[PDB]
Amino acid sequence: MDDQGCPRCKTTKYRNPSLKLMVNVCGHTLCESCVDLLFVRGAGNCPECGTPLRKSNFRVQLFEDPTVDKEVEIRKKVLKIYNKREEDFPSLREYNDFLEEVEEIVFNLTNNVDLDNTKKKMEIYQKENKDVIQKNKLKLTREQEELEE
Amino acid sequence: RRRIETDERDSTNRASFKCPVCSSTFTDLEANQLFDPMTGTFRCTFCHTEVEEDESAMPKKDARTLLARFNEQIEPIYALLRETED
Amino acid sequence: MFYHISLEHEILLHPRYFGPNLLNTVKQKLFTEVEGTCTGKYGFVIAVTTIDNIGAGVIQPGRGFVLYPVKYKAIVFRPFKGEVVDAVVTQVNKVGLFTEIGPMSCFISRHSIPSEMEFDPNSNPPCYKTMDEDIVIQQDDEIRLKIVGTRVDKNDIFAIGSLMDDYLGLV
Amino acid sequence: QKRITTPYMTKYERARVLGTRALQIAMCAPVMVELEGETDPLLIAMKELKARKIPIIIRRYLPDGSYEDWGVDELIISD
Amino acid sequence: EEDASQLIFPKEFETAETLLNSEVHMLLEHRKQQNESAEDEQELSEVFMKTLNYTARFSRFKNRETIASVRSLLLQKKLHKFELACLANLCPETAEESKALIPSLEGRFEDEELQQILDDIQTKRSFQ
Ligand SMILES: [Zn+2]
Ligand SMILES: [Zn+2]
Ligand SMILES: [Zn+2]
Repeated sequence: MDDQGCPRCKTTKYRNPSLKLMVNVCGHTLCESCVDLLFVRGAGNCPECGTPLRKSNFRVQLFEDPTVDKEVEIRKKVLKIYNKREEDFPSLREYNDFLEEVEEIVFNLTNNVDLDNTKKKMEIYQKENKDVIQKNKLKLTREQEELEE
Repeated sequence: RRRIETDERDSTNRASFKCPVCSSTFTDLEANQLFDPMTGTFRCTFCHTEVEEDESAMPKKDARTLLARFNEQIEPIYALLRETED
Repeated sequence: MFYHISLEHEILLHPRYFGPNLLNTVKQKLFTEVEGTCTGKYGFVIAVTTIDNIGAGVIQPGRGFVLYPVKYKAIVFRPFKGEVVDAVVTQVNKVGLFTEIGPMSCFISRHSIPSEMEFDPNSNPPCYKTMDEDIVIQQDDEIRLKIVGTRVDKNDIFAIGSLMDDYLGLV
Repeated sequence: QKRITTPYMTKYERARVLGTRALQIAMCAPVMVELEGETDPLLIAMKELKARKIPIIIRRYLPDGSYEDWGVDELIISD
Repeated sequence: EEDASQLIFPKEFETAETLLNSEVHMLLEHRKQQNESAEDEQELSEVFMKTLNYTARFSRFKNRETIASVRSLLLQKKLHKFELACLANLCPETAEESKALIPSLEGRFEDEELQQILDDIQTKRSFQ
């Protein structure tokens, strides 16, 4: 609403707050006026970055900061890992130790390649998918419902 | 803006296949109708001649260049409008 | 999707068939006229299950022919856009893939083929295969495609297919 | 049942019935009656009419939009 | 006007009943026998044969009981006939695939109920 808009169609955004920007894996602001062109050629390629999209991969977002958009999208994904609860650790450092690397991964993934990140995530997934992810999924969804209630 | 949106939507709907004889461009929806298995290639019903497709990149790229610059140059008026909305 | 529906059709019976076996002739003629035909309103009609009713035969003035309106239960097929359907690839080309879906024929444009696919014209049967060689799409194969759109012409229906979505392609 | 029109075949009905039946015979329709040495389809239609065996039903449309389906074998022929 | 992904269909096809390729195969095979019986009658159409070949190749159920079980089972569920036809005709192996293949399927049933239905269908399927 306050921001100019898409690098191409930066005009309707000033008119009304009903129109919302769309986020994509490329972390690029897009909307129907621009999106319609992305389907006629390439069929899912970022205009300036050229990065392909597996599908439409469009989601409604109302944040002017594309880094937050990426960081939130990354956050939401990374929260599926390393999210074991506090009772798992006896030492105070452990409660935020993994959160350090997790926040580094989330932050670094906004700029750096995910090669090492995916490898580490996969190397830990092979271990965490057995029990802690199964248990934390229940506790996370339960506490999420408690947050909603 | 409505005209530009119409021109953008047109840039998305422009036909891709085309006939060099009658200078007619055909949308990809007709591809099954244009492709003749007896010939193994696309042909024009009116001209009974080969129909081309690869040139369809030119209109898509070219139109974007003209339409995009419109918003870039109108910036002073938009700023003056934002400054005069009150 | 395939459907079972009661359809309205009018049989113009020639006077040579009047007299005995009239209705028997209308039944035989109906199957022969409707079975294996297609209409944009209901799609292709595969077979007639039963005939609900034979209306009053109105004699066409001057033509001599008698018009019999018929109500009959038949099975039909019509493809709708934004639908996934099983298909068999008939021909593989660099511009796209031609496939068949029962009575319908579908064309898949190159731009609708996943980026991981690549055309392998040197192969004996022309085919598209993945970079990791895990799946291959060729002629006369089991595939699934998304109907991007449907077309009707010359008493025929033909759809546009896409393989970009997951669970599509070779199955 | 519940028929109000006249039981007699009108001159107009006789004309169209014979013309229509003659046309059907010319188009090689099967013939209802024992014909002997007859070849003119119009002459055959009259024999069928004399015998009241023409296989036609007259849908007499009433002014209120209703109609009465009278079999040719039910009407009294005016000949 | 019409969109299967949105379950939008004309009244002519919305009031109608959907058929599975296993069911159509059985009906076409029956029509075949009905045409094979009383020989010298009209020959079947290429469209019928093409449809028979296609419907047989993709026929997910090869036994009368398997077809009847699938139909009778799905009819009990509070799911639309198009959803049910797509589900039983496409036979998606998982709830995620079913939601991916049928974007309208979401919200009608829980993942456990949806997967349980699919698991039953997968067990009822006839594999060649
Ligand atoms: Zn980007
Ligand atoms: Zn843009
Ligand atoms: Zn031409």
